[PDB]
Amino acid sequence: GKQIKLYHYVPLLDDRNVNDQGIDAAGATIANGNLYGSSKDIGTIPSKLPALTENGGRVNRVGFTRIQLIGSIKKFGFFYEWTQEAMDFDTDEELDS
Amino acid sequence: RLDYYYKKALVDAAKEMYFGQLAEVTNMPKNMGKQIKLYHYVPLLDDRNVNDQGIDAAGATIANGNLYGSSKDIGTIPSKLPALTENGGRVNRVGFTRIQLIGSIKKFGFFYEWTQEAMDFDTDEELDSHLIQEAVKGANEITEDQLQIDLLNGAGVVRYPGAATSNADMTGEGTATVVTYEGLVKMGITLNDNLCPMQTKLIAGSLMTDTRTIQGARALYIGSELELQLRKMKDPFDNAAFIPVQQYADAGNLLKGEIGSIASFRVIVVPKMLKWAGAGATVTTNPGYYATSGKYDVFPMLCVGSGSFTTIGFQTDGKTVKFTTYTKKPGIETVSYADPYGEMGLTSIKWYYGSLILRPEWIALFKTVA
Amino acid sequence: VTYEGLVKMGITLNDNLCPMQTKLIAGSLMTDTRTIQGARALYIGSELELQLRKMKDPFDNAAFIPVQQYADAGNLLKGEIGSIASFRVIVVPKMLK
Amino acid sequence: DVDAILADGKQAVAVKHGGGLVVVGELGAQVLAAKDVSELPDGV
Amino acid sequence: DVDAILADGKQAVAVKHGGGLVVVGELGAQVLAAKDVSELPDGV
Repeated sequence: GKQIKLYHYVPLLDDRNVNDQGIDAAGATIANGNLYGSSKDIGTIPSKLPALTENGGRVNRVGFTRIQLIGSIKKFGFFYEWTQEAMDFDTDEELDS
Repeated sequence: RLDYYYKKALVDAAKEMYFGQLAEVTNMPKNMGKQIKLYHYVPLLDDRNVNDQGIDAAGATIANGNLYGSSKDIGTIPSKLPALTENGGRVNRVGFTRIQLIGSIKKFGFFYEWTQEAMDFDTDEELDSHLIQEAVKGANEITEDQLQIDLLNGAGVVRYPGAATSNADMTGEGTATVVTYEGLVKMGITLNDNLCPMQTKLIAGSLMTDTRTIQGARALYIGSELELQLRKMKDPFDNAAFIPVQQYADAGNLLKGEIGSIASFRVIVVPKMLKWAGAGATVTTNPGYYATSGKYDVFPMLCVGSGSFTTIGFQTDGKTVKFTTYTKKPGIETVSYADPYGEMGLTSIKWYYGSLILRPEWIALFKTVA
Repeated sequence: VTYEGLVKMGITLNDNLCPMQTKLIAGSLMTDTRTIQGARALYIGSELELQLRKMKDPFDNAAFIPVQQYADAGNLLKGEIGSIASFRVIVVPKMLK
Repeated sequence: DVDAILADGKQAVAVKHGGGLVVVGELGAQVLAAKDVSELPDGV
Repeated sequence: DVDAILADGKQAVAVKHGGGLVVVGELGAQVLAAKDVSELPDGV
């Protein structure tokens, strides 16, 4: 249908990876599913590291997202027209070429 | 139907590793505890040497067993020289000290889940491959920051541009505290006392037309943003200071991801370089500096030696870390009282990371630019 | 266009693009040649050729490198006039404005 | 952290059908284990 | 249906012995997580 749709998979640790499947190390449900974010700031990222313990369990859950890409195709054209009297009576005899 | 579904997907590439390759591992036994200790020894003359044994050569205790210490002052050394009379009764009574180094090992891990419906009735039939590729790649990514965060935190050599002394001091409001050519050479001079050896030999010079000769240097890891400032950096003679990499590519060997060299440093750009974002001063009238997140953003300049990163691997067989995965595919494998149908899956990645930072003479100089 | 302005493209674009199409040209045994770094073909209208020619580097030297100064050293792209920073300048007769 | 939960004394169970962990407190357990209006702790 | 529970922003805990499924609420869990009279909501 004149439309091409694509699927681009973002990295896990990108801020575009917004997903609800997020659990922190305390077992609660957090908002930011892409843990530790894309923020390259060491003032926050030590806190949001996936710190597990000896106990283990349902902690540090992560999700994954994907993005669509859509193209399009259009029509283009043109023409010209000539009369018989133009070619035969023209000075040049190779006008058609 | 309204559109054509192209199968091949656009997948982001994995950020190339830059820090994990420079670390050396120290095996930690299983049956015993979760800490490793070291006894670093200091020179007698070094000012770090403090000890009760300090009786003066001609007298009593003076609570200084390091003679003149590290004064290096000609007005002091002669007075504290161990002068001895003919009668050898008592003397300096030197002492010696050892330093205890402690290293900890922590635990980190992942997990994610998927239902059978998601895998079955999905537009793309390669969902499983994309998830595991994205999952393991991120584990590789996360491990890198674990190393880099510690290395940045632990560095004895921390020079501050201008008259600044702390992260809060840095600002771009007035005279922006930026890297100067004078500052970079002093960091090398401070590094020239010891520890960090000369990563690379000096370049003699190859037969060409434009090639220049550079001195022995040590790799300095830098974020991409600060590269421009290093480029347009005037030397004392108003000429260039950033020797481009191409001008010595023919002569010497090349380190991965190299941009150039300054004095005793070869510039290495790392795409994923953590920064002290929004840790400077309040940006009242920020003169177009990219360093702006609430406050000014401080960027680092790291120069790791060859004896300042001992990554401890618990059971890792000669590696900084191992990832331990566990896949429970939906079906009979996940049938229990919770779900007696098995419409759930699970994958978890666990790993163990720890560092030591022995001989902390790594160089970490800050900069607020762009 | 400014020299740092041009390289400000390079650093940002280095953080994502496709690699340096061309490699890093090394030194030749010639008597007038220069050395240029790995670049990505930059397309420019002929009207701006003079601007790049009389272009000043931050150290008040020539910024544009005439292509003949690395003709023997490496390989020349079609329509190449020269190289600036991490960009090999390609002129196009039909470039828009 | 989960150890802080255990060290405090509160137990924890696993939420299977969606969610992470809910943490059981002492009063809550007594509250949870109540049949009628005369079997829950005094406070509630 | 179980999907209606999650749509309500609600998590649910399975029961091993004789319950099958117990629905767990955020007010309830916050109530359920409590040492003493101090940690219960203003509503209680």
